[PDB]
Amino acid sequence: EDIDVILKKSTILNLDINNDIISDISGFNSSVITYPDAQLVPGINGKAIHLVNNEESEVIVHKAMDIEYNDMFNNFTVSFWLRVPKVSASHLEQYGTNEYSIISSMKKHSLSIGSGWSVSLKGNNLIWTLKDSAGEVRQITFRDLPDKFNAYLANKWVFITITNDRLSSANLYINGVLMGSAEITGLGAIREDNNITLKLDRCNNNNQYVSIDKFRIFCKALNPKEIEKLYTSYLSITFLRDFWGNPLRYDTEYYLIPVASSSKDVQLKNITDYMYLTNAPSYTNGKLNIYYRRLYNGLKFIIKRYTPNNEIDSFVKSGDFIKLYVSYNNNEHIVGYPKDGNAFNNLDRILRVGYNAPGIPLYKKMEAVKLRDLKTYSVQLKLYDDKNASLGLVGTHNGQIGNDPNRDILIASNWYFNHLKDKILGCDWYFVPTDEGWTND
Ligand SMILES: OC[C@H]1O[C@@H](O)[C@H](O)[C@@H](O)[C@H]1O
Repeated sequence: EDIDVILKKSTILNLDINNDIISDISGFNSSVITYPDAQLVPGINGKAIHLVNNEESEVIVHKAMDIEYNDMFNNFTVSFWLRVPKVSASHLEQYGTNEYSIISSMKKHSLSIGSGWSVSLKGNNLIWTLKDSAGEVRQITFRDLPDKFNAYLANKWVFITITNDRLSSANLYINGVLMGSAEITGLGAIREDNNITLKLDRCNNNNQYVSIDKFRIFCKALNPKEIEKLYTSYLSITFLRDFWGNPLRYDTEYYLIPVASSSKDVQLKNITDYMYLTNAPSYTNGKLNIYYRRLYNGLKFIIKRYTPNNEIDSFVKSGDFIKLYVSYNNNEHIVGYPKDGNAFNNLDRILRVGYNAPGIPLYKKMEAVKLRDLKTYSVQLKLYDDKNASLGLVGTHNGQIGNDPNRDILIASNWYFNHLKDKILGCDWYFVPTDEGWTND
């Protein structure tokens, strides 16, 4: 069959946000109740749900009769995009042994004691737990990667999927890749609450928050192929993304980091001069087992709309023509390539910032595109001259200018169009904005 048909046909619950309202679009009409303090924020493909730590911040799903008892004995899969802020080193020391649910089908203020399932967080652990009638429990404890730049519970949108085969195991997938599992034989009936609660439950950190989107339940244990297509079905390729996975926007500051050399920052030699790579400083914590390259150092860039022509959108679409500026000291300096400007061997054109030589054409029309690496939150940039001929993709070239030190210098080159299939490529960029979910320790 199709992966599309069985994904759709096994869907039993599907939360979608339309017209700023949250409802189940599965076909089963489970009623959804949004409390006053459940917030809506930018998501993966539309808006997403945002929960803070108070009793008014919650979204409840009252299961339709027809799907009431679907996970009592049968196989099921839960899927959703998740965004959790990077945990501070102090919060790992304070609340690191504090386990709190964020999504659950279990009861608590009656006397039941939670037969059912739950998605919970505990420091830098993602935990799936299933509990049956007898109080027997099975758990998957996923321990996140220690390098926070590449971790899954460190402020980027990530796609979670947990399948449960009652005859074998429960499997936890992150961005389509199997990352944890537990044998679930020995469990009896799951006799859970009639409501599925999205809420922070028993979290001691008053400032904790999480974002969730596309919460979906399937009536089967999905296989790896189905999971992969499902994951990729949300990655709409028209709207560019920032480093966190949210929509890239015009008129906002972004730090640039080259995807192929993620430990480097971008730096300016000078006004009217060139840009080059530098090593980012990093944070390490042996005791808590966490480390990362620090963010927010090095140049800030702004993307401006190159023309209006009708509808003005605040999001940048692939193919949009733009003007790129370096945002320095409250001033903004255009990035471009002067007519016969310095280049490496008549072909890697050296980019210049705020160049203004009298009488010399300065080419600065760029096109923001998504030409490769779909799952990665990165962007490519193409420069044009005034005959609308391609001057190349923005990348870096190793070399020296005058008597300066050898450096990886920012350039525009048509040479990258011959290598778009490579696994790793020098013309891919991450656009990083400052965010409350990531503060350096
Ligand atoms: O804002 C909407 C966008 O429309 C595109 O046509 C244009 O190339 C962009 O620069 C921007 O204006």
